[PDB]
Amino acid sequence: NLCPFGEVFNATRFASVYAWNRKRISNCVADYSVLYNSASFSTFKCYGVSPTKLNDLCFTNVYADSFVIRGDEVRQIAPGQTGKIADYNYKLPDDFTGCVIAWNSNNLDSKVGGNYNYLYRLFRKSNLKPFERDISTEIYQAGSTPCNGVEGFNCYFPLQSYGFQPTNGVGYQPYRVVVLSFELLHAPATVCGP
Amino acid sequence: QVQLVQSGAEVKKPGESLRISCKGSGYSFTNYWISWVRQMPGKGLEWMGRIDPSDSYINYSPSFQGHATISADKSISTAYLQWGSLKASDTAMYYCARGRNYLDSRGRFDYWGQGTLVTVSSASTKGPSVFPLAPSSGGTAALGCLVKDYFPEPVTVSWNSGALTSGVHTFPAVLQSSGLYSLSSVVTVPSSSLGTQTYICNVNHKPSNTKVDKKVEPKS
Amino acid sequence: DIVMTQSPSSLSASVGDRVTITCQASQDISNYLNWYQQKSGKAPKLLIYDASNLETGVPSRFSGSGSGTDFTFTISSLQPEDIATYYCQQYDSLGFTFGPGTKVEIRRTVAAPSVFIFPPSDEQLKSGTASVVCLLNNFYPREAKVQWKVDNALQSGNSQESVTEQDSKDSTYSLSSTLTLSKADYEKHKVYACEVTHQGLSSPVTKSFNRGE
Repeated sequence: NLCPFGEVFNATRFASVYAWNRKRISNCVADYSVLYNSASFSTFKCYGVSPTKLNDLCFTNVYADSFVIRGDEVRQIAPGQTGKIADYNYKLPDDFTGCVIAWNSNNLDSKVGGNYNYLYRLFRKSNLKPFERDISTEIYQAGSTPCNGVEGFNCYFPLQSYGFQPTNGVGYQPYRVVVLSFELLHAPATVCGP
Repeated sequence: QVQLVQSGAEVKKPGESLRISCKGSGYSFTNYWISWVRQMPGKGLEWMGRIDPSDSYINYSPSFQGHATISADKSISTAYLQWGSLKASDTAMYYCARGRNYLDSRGRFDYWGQGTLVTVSSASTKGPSVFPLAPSSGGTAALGCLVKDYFPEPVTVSWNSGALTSGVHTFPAVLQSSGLYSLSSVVTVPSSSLGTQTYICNVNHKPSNTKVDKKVEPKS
Repeated sequence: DIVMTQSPSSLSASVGDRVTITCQASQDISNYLNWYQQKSGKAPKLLIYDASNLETGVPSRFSGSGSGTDFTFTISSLQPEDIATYYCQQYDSLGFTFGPGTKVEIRRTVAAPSVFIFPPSDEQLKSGTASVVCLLNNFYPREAKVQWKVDNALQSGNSQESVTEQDSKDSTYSLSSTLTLSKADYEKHKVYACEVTHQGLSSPVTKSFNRGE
């Protein structure tokens, strides 16, 4: 049984980063060569393992997280990063073990009028913990004036839309991101290579 | 203008350590992968590896196991290639190159450093002695400079401080049986100018800090 | 584990000829292939990226085509400054693999060398050794024979040659031959001569001097 990476990587729709998607990979064999043999990825970084040594390993509790962000935010999807995405949307632990894969998705995620369907969290009282997911939509008190759960001056709805237009600069174009989480333990492993 | 500037030629004994450098300018150093490329004496180009200066993420070529290590210093827009213990087989030319922007998946080297020549040898550094190659005394006369008994490569030779380039031929060095290099540089000039004009070869051998300006004259 | 090949390993063509060289990959690499030019004494230079895209500022006589496992690079009208080694280069999301290179040389009309001979300098003689130098200037093709005859005695094993890279403007070569002799050996003879044969010389050419002006 081949692991269903195609349905993660080639899913027609991707989640907004604030509501990032996660799928468990279990009881299957994985050929990662199909990933690194292509030149479709603008980011392909592995932590705690080398990408060309992935097929030689067995893993426990494999996870594949996926979402869309802006091109110039992809560096935040790494251990030890900060910024709007790493702080408020999707946070990797300093001790992350896995791979971060990204590619430009302007052709699929941009639109002549502007695609505003992809959202990110703009405001938050504190930084996310690693792998924490926050889908709340309470009004954010950005200033001295109380909000009482009402939108108004200095009282903001916390999610904002990316504006993806096809003629944006590359750094402002949408990128699809897949984060593969691994654990390499002295324990049984249901995910192995060829 | 995008520029990559590498450190100078190096000669080391086997077992010594060495770090060579590559400083980027004219662009955002932390947004592009830097690659190192080796060219063995007479051989082609070999890709060694590449580093992302923003996080020092490194992809190594499968060939290079763990001999040479790539690194980068964000604060001074500089990338490095280093050896803890050099071997004879590290004798080569090394190029750094700017590759793709982190946003770009299309790899290509659009700008290159000038190359750093590394010599690993136990033989001693020796500056050259420079001897004139004096004209006959046709219409055209040849004169030159013999740059003899030096180690290691390279030497540079110019004429009249670089002002004289037309007709200049600087030959590739030949390794003599003594293990020392020798090189000639010649220039053809009008015979009518030998009496009155000044022809000087500027020889520079940086490994020995030897610089020589030799006036070449017709023999009395 | 991608093996890149190129053919031919070297070639010769005349100015204005159309030149086509090939590159093969051991597996399908789509159009993820680049082409570089490396002149003697220079860093390589990117010419074509992604199989067919002309780099900015690169002359339009260069082009590339192909995809999958076979690629071509074409100079539509070979120019004197085009002498170099041309490399293909595969890439993927992790790194690169260069092809082995194709060396391009230029064919031109035969040109005989102009020959010059230089006695050793007094400065070098004082140091105990004598270098006699013979210069063959601006000839084509590269094959040339130099024979040292001292008092009409053919020399052997006491000389070394060096040849320039082909000139980027007139496509000729130059060659220096150095006869090394101890000072005592140099004084044993009187007539130092360098005899040159070359395809452009119907008869051998000799340049000589007499030890002591």
